[PDB]
Amino acid sequence: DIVLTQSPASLAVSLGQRATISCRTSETIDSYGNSFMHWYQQKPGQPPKLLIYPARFSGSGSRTDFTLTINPVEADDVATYYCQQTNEVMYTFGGGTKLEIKRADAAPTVSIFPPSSEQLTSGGASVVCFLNNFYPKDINVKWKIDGSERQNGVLNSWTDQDSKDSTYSMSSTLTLTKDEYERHNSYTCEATHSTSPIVKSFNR
Amino acid sequence: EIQLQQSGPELVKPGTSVKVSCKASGYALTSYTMYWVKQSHGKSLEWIGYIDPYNGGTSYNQKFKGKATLTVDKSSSTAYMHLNSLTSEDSAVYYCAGWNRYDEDWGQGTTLTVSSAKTTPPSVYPLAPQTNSMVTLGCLVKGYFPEPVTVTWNSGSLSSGVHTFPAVLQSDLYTLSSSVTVPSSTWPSETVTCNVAHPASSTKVDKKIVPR
Ligand SMILES: COc1c(N2CCN[C@@H](C)C2)c(F)cc2c(=O)c(C(=O)O)cn(C3CC3)c12
Ligand code: NA
Ligand code: NA
Ligand code: NA
Repeated sequence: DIVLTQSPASLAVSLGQRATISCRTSETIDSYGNSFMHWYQQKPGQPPKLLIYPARFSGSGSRTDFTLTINPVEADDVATYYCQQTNEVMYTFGGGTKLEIKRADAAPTVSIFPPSSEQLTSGGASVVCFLNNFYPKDINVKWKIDGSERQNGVLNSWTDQDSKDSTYSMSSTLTLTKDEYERHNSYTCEATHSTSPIVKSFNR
Repeated sequence: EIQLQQSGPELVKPGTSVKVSCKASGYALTSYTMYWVKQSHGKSLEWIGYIDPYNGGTSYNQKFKGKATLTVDKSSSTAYMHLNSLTSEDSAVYYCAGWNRYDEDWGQGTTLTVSSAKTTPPSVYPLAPQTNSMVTLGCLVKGYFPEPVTVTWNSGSLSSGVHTFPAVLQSDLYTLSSSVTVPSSTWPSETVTCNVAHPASSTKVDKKIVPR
């Protein structure tokens, strides 16, 4: 059977730079070949898009080792890249190469929102905090209700790297019952990475 | 070239069968070879099989031999993938693609969920907010099943400053939020509403953001 081995699994690359992805196959392709070799780019939530066909993406290699080169790397190239070998008996894909962009550090644009009148009518309470357009991905967030830290009923969710500014964003959601929410008044949303802890708060 | 339209998302009980379709338009629909690909959430692309509509020949990945059946309706220019004995491992996005030596196209994907859990619509709560240059608004959609759900702002007019976050699953329900950062001059001067679509429960909801 045809096995495709892609390397590296992930790639962190600076803008403007030259990035190369490899795919090795167990079934040699001659130039007149039963098989084909092609490259795909997949952005999250989208179909793979066929590549290569003075382009920024170009292919090389024949026989067993195939390379995809991106030159220069640009911001919206953040995606997973797949090689695909096409053959009459089977088609197969490589494991994928996740392409990460390197950029300068950035600080989150924090926002915090209180439960809505609609949700309070329902009998639940959700406090939502957006930490938008920061870099690097790894960020810890804590929050305190009138100074008291809470580890219960918090929802964290990260976006994919942005296609335009190469920054990550994140959404934290603290859910308490309606009645537990009424007891207190001071809610603060705290982000890390001068340390400069960014804090957003709302009262009552 | 060719364009491909896949059928909508499906929630199905374990042990049942589903048939998902890929409807084709354009020139020489008989000339393309149709194939199907599976992608589990966060996983790589997996070839299911192909069918050549010209001679009817088919080839399957050994892992789907028992599971999947590919057919083409020549009259209606529709390719089908029948999946049987469904279990949670069949929960995934399924792609339909067609190709010949001139051209290849892919469908948008079909999200299939194999679950005992019952369909549940989302609760949509608006999030309204300092006078900065820019203001951030938000939408919270909570307690829905299954995925997917679609959020747009002002029926798609606002796309530049949107952040829609991957849904997260708790108990048997999903929750996500999306945010829009907009210039303060524009809002509340211009109305900005959040549009939420839940195909599985056949519900669309529009919530205008309003300052408390
Ligand atoms: C539709 O794309 C192609 C494919 N591919 C693209 C990758 N997926 C496979 C299934 C079909 C093919 F398998 C071979 C050729 C060819 O044989 C060819 C040629 O000029 O000989 C050109 N193309 C188009 C340029 C990409 C081809
Ligand atoms: Na059956
Ligand atoms: Na053509
Ligand atoms: Na985004």
